[PDB]
Amino acid sequence: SDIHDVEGRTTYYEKLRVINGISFLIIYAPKKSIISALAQISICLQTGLGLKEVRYEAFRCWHLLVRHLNDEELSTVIDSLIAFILQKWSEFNGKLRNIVYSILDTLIKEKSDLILKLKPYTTLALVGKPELGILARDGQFARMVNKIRSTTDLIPIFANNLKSSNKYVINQNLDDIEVYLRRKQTERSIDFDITLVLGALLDTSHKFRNLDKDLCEKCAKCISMIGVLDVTKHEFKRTTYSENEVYDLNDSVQTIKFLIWVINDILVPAFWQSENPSKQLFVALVIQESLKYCGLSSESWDMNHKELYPNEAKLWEKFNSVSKTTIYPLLSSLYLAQSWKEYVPLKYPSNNFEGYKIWVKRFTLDLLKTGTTENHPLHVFSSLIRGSLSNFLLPYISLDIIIKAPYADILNGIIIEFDSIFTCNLEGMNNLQVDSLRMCYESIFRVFEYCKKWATEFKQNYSKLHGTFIIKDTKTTNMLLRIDEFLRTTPSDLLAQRSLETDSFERSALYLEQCYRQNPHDKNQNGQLLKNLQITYEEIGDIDSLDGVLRTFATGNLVSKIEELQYSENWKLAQDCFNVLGKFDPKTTTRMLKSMYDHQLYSQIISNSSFVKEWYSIGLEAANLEGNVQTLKNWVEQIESLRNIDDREVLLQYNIAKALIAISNEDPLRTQKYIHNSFRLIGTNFITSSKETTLLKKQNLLMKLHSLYDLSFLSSAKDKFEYKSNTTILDYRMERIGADFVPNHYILSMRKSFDQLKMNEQADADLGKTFFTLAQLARNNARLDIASESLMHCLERRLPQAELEFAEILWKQGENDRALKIVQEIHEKYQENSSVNARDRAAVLLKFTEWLDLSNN
Amino acid sequence: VALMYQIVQFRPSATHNLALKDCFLFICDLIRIYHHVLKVPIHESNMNLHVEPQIFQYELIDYLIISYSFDLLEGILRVLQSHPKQTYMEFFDENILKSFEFVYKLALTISYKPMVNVIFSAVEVVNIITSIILNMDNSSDLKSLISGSWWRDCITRLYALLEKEIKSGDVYNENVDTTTLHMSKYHDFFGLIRNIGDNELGGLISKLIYTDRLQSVPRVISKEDIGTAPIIGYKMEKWLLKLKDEVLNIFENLLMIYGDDATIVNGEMLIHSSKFLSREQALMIERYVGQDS
Repeated sequence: SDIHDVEGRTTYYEKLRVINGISFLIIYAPKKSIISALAQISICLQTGLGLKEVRYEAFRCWHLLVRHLNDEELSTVIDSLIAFILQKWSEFNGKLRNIVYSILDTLIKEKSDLILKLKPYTTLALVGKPELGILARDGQFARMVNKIRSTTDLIPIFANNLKSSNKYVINQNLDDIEVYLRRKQTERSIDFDITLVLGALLDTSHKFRNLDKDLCEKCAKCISMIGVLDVTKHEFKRTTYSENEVYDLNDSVQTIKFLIWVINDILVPAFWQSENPSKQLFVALVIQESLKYCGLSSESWDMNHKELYPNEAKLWEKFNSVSKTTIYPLLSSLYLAQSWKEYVPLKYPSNNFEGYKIWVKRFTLDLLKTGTTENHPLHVFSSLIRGSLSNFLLPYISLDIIIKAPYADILNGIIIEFDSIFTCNLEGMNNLQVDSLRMCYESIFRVFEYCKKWATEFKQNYSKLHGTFIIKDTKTTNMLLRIDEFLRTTPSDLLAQRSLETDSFERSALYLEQCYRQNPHDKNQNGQLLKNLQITYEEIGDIDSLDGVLRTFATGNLVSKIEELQYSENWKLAQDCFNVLGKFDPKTTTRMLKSMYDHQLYSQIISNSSFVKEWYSIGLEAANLEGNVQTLKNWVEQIESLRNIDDREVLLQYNIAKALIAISNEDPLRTQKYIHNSFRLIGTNFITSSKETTLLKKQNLLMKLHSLYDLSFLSSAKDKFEYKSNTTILDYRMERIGADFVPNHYILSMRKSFDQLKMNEQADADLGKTFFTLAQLARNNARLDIASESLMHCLERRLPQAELEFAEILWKQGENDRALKIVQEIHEKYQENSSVNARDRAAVLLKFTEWLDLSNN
Repeated sequence: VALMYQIVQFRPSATHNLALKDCFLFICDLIRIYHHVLKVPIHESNMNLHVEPQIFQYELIDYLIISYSFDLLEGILRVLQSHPKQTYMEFFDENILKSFEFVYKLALTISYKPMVNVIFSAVEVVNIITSIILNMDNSSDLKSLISGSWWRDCITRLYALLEKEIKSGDVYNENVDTTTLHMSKYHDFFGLIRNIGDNELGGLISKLIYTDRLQSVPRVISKEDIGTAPIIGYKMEKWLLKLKDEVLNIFENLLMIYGDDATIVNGEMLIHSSKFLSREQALMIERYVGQDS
């Protein structure tokens, strides 16, 4: 409380006094009381260590604990100790610097194991910093550094650190992983499970989306080191949330594995990290009440098998052995049962206030039918602390009431549920309605999701007891189970989620299909529902179902039948159709530009209709990618004066353009300012939330986010033998994107857009390579229209293969002979030249004669 | 507005009579239609990132009209001060003076970002009137419209001014207010009456006008390229320091006139005078003497 006091009395001098006491307390104390509140001191100390002039004696306190605390401990703490001292290094002046060396030399000699084994990540970062000289000065042990480095694999650690919220260690790890990956691509060691970090990185950026822009940038830069990752191979990610249907009721053995699964998972990691000083009192009690089964010490402290359970994760063992003897009752409460509020009552304040409260005040349901003996009844003491954690235990309790299959408690639920199901919606105030109601729904469905998972195993459990299906009581349960779906009222809940359309789309699809599928079938029912699916399947992002569905039902006006033709490999006819309507209408001109761009016609939309803020994002994107410096200034000069923009989308697209120009002026300093400036936006406003299922949905985001780094990295080349040696890295780099087309095209074209603008002799000799590389794609990518232009445009360099490469692309075209005559001529052309490869003399004659047979006899 | 200034001053004589008045209430109103330039907030939101077109030419038209106004104000009074003995009493009325408070009281803020181009002209009014009050007698018609609540307010807002120490080398840099009067680089241009600062952008004002097409909208200057010697630090410093050799000469007038009866002198400027007096006597002696400035 003191350090964290509201400072009505202020006087930080006490903070100096406090560290004295808990410096003294450790000096003389029993080992368990040395552990005891250790979770608290570390927090309560590091919040001291962060304050201005008090930092000195903080480190003074630490060198104490480092000497004697525990060798098996100094895991859960040293972390926040190392990350800090590496970030603030500039602020340590003469003295504080010294004490640090007094810690490390101990950390060297006092612990020759911990850093090398129990926390291997520690040693690498501090050595990684060349400025501290731990590699240079002090011990010879750097041979142990070299030993431990190659051995351990860092990938899993980075997924572990980033999950915590401590704004330093999370800032540290991103700094290493950057410096980590840069070293890889130089030696190109591992092609890859690199996906885990990419799952974690994209979580942080979504957590800090509002807070700390400048970090949240750096989180985006690092995934650009990755670059697309080729969906085709490893989709990775995972399915969905954690419900852990353990069947808590009865089955004492099965009850237990739940209990330990709670404590080391949603309890310790809740109590350990979080700062709510008084709440920490309540967490132990239910832990104790849980350990009340194992409570008696000698039972856990002596007999071999009387416990025998792991009972903790390796980290979770910290608070395990401390409280086993504690049992702090702290149960005093005044009129909880007489305070009962029922039947949609609190729901009034829910919609009035909420996300937290409606579920919080739903603790009234907790303390009503819970807190009697049993097992989980102690959890009333948990929510007693009150809270997004309540959400976790929410279903479990919400189960218990209708599990019983005294009576009025069950029907009191639905009164709020239907009040939650039907809010009359159309809520004038969005801020509350947008916010809480989603969580309500997400909490609402969570039970329904659980029951299905529940009832499935619930019968499948007794399916081992067989008897086909024979139960007396499960009936009333099953009768009640589906009765929980009676509040769904079919379409009511279908439209509950249909009017909501929460970011969970596949569930948004299921019911939406469900209702549409069986019961109504009526004409207008297929009227509105079908139009929803199109929006639905649109967002899942797999265009198959979008095609097949939009084909069958379809109807409306025959203009739609003309629109669908895109996906069928016919689009060249359909795309020829929209150009008609465009030249002639607010949404027309949009559909044209969207299609043309979607099928990767870039050379069109720059030059066609764009010489209404929805089109610029498309228009300014192309001209950026095409890359004529002259046509590009015209855009920027048109964008710059609107006296406003307020569009998240074009700002990303602008800032790339305003960079490219600065290449043409030879201003590597300037072009850094914009490329970085792109990241803050791409990693704030455009980053999605966490999972979002499929990885392929991302390609449009990452593909734009891979090319950037190239444009920054090439423009960072100095001259000549750095440049030429540089592109080889970028050459090799392109391998990890796979063989897919549109991810590749957008990337390699953006190299052309750069490689023209520089206009130095060295840029040239590459520009003839880029095109001919773009030729070999388009051809075997089953587009010969993209190929011919490109290959045509590199004929000015008149490469020796540029001729034959044409004779290639034509021989796929139906006209056989006009092709064949080319190699007929070329093959004899090189005859008597008596030069070039004599290996190249083969390459033609191979392709030559194999034509000479399949073509004609 | 600029072109109107060249009109006002040409050969003032007795030419302008009330033409100043109807001019003043207009401009004093026009300055009111423009707030959001001078009322900008002091602190920028952490969650406000800077990525935008970063265009400077819609600011530059915002600033010019603000500045050029505040000269035209001073341009008026200096002209009115050229008119015969009792002719002054014609002009001033509760209408003109009430309108003015909302200008001055708008300029010096203390809740909002300062702007160093108006502060000069914001003061010179507060000066020139108190220089003319003593001259021609029968003070503002026995101060027909001067309210102790009004008046003393206008002075109690100067006490905040004197307390900013204008360290000669931190002038152009960005920092928090009440530290110093910084005069940021984005708006420096000669104004009208006097050339205040080196106006690095003094030549951009011709770069927004195109010069062929006959266009309404500006030509889109860019904030990146606007603005190696320190010496321009000293000048803007010195030329700034006069301002504190002004707010003094506000005071002597103030002591002459009211004869100490009202609450103005009872506010004990000797509190704020001396607290200023003692300061320089500390800093001048310690940290300055000998550095050749």
